[PDB]
Amino acid sequence: WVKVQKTRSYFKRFQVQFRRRREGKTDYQARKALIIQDKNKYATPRYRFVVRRTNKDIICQVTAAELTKDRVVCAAYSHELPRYGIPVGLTNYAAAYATGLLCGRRLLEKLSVGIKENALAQLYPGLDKATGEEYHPDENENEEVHAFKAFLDIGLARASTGARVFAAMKGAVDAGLNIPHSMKRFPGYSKDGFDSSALRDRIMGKHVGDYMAELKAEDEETYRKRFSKYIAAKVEPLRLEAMYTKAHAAIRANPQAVKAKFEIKKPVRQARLTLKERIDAKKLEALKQL
Amino acid sequence: RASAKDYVKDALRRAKFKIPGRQAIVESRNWGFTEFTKEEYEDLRERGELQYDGNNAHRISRKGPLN
Amino acid sequence: ENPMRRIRIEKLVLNICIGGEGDALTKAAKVLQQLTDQEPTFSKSRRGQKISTHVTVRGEKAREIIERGLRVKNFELPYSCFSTTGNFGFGITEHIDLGIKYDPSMGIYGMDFYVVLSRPGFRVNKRRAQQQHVGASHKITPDEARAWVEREFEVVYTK
Amino acid sequence: THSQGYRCKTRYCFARKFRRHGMANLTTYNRVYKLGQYVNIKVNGAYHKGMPHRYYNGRTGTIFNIGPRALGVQIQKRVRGRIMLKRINVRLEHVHPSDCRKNHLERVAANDAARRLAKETGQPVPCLKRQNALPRAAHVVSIASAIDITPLK
RNA sequence: GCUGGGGCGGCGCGCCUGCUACACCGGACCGCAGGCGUCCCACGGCGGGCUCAGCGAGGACGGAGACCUCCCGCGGAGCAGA
RNA sequence: GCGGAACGGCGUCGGCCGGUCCCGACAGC
RNA sequence: CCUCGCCCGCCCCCCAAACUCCGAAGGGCCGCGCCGCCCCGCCGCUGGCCUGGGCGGGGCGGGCGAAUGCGGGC
RNA sequence: AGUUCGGCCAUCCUACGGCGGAAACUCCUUAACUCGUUCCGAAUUAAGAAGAGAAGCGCCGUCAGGCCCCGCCAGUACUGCGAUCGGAGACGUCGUGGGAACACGGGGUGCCGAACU
Ligand SMILES: [K+]
Ligand SMILES: [Mg+2]
Ligand SMILES: [Mg+2]
Ligand SMILES: [Mg+2]
Repeated sequence: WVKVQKTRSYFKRFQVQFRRRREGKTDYQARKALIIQDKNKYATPRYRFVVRRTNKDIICQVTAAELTKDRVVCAAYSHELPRYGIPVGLTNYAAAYATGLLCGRRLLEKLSVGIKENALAQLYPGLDKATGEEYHPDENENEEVHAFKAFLDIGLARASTGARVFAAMKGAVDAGLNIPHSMKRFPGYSKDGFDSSALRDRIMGKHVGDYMAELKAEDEETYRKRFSKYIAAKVEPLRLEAMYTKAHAAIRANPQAVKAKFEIKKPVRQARLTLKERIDAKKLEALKQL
Repeated sequence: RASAKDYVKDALRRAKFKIPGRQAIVESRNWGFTEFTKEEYEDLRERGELQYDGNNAHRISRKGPLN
Repeated sequence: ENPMRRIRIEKLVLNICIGGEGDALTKAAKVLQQLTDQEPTFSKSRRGQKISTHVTVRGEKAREIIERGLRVKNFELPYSCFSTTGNFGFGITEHIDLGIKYDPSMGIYGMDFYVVLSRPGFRVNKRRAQQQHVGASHKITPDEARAWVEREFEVVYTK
Repeated sequence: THSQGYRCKTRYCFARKFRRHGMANLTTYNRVYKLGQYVNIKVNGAYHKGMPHRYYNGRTGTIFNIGPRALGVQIQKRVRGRIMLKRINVRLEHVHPSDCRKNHLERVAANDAARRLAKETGQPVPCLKRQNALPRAAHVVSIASAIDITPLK
């Protein structure tokens, strides 16, 4: 007696959404605002700094939008960090800073691969040491060569105060990239300027070290079960900023990517057969059965 | 049925005089109000291929799910 | 069975619907806050007049509240109070029976108890990115819910 | 009555197509236009800024101005016994590139290529002029014919 | 002043939507169904977050409707007045 | 061989579809 | 506990100047000769750059690429 | 083979059953810090690594609904141009050009691109 909601007429008039919208991957309003350019600038490439965060690592990409696809010109991942001196604690604040810095340095070095005079790497050398203060590469930009410019794209993430997307962006800016931004969404911000001390503390994992110390200090069972991977590799609260500084120096020294090795495996789970003659057989038997 | 078929035409001729213009009286080759000719209807009945309703009949379905 | 198929209390919603603004609403919200240790909220009629307040409780505190509330009724509830989505509820008449200390001045107030059951992995229908529907096999049917409730809070049902 | 507001008599020409509502795809923003290019005008009813008048729906013209957000299009309009050149500003959602010259461009390319090819080998140049369909030539057919007749009423 | 004579009546006497109108544009009548001479420092700008009407099922002093919960919901709601 | 309709004609000519008929029809078993 | 109704499903007769998932005949607008290669100059515009776009100059190869009729413009 | 970012936007959607995970994605665990919920760590923010294919996701199936292609419908309906053709009219016919729709039958059910593992 209950009326049917999804009728044949419901299906006839249905309009599907764009595929990436159905999967909930992209917001097409924000993308349109991001990739728009003045028509009197013709086919000049426009770059955005794309930051994504999975459950296990952090992804940084520099991509340009083309007519029929997207072009990637540089990507850094959080897997590479153990190759530089950070084996654990991936996907936290310090790791985001490190991966942003890695992406920036790698892009600049790739751009200045051949050039010898006024190469984009020699000019615009990133901040020598992480100090956590407001830095803008375009201030007093070289007249003959301007700094590489990108625009940050956050995706579906929430742009709150203290988010790691902004940490990756700050790391990328510290490598010499001109990314427009303010300092409102960083941990040191107040109604009158902001203090670099809190940003520096967060960038070096001071909060994680304090938490590890307090937990191990009194409730050690939960400490052992909750920091198993940290404890296994012998990472202690006091010897943390040293490792982060060493990783920063190593990244800023030789920031190129070595290809990893592997082989793809195709299971049988996708190997099931696609059974007209065979389909026509399963009706005659069922009809005879019935 | 065959009982009143001897006067249906006279009833139609009687009704023909109240309508403007010119009309014609015909005998259909179909079975009642259905869309089947008498031959086709009788064959499809002697082959068990008719779903029956209070007035009309329709061919059996061959699409959709089973059971 | 897979460990990911086990049921748990997801939320418990306490509702008191007595019409008209006044200390009645204020007193009822005060009692709700005292019981739940969580400030309540008001609902506006559709117009613009407050008529009711409610509060949501999650975790173990919900389990203890539900245990006391069932104690009020002697672990008896009709078998037909289970919804087609696998949820159920009941309604006491005074809050004193819950074990709360009576107040001559605060008054008395009837209550509504609605409790929502869930399985792990229901997040896919609520998150903001890659939002989807839960599979039909993962959903809780009324019979499974009745089995879990009877085996959990020692409840008998009356037809 | 008879009123002539800006959008009179647009009940059907400005509506969206069946199952094609909502926002436009992003190809309409990142394709490149140049001065002197031929474009078509098709009004999109979901975008209300930079919208041309109903008269210009389904006309072709050339670009005379490339702006920050809009294009300038020249169109020939007949008014009594005369033609006027009208210049209008259109936003990107209402304009598409036109293929009214593609056949001529391909013909020119093919003519040049064929001219180059036979010269290197010295073969005679064929005719590079389009021909309107000529009458058919002589040929021989086989007979396995079927008699055709007229049916009864 | 218009006006199937003038008068009485009405106001296609300045504007707007749909139809008449016969698939570019244009197209008459005291042709058809109607509207306007206003309202809003928010009912405006921008950013963020959210999803509406409603079916079904459940909660009960509580009912054909209050409020609460889950499910599915291509817009069946809303967006000052035609 | 009037401008002309519904509706009539066993005036004449020409058709279409069905029965009965030298095992004897029709009209005067 | 029965017997017709409201409700749910299928089937069916007949419709719309101010209904349309579909959709002609018919109309309307535009095109149907210069092209290809190389190099050079200017810009106060545009780009991370040695990027673009626009406007000019110099060399090389090729050529008049639907039908019908007929001088045009102010 | 998987993930990030895309192009065209159902042959890609919807419902219901089944198969799979090394790596990946995901589900998962905690609330000192950061930020957060008309109330709620549900969402969201931060910090993790004991569990899992039960979902989401990839693949298979259904005389599946939908969507897409071909045929038939049918030279039918309608129609441009010409006709002292028929008819009281309403309407029809001939010559010379163009030419559907519904319904029904058969089949099908995502590709393309750049970077990493
Ligand atoms: K007159
Ligand atoms: Mg946004
Ligand atoms: Mg006068
Ligand atoms: Mg006037």
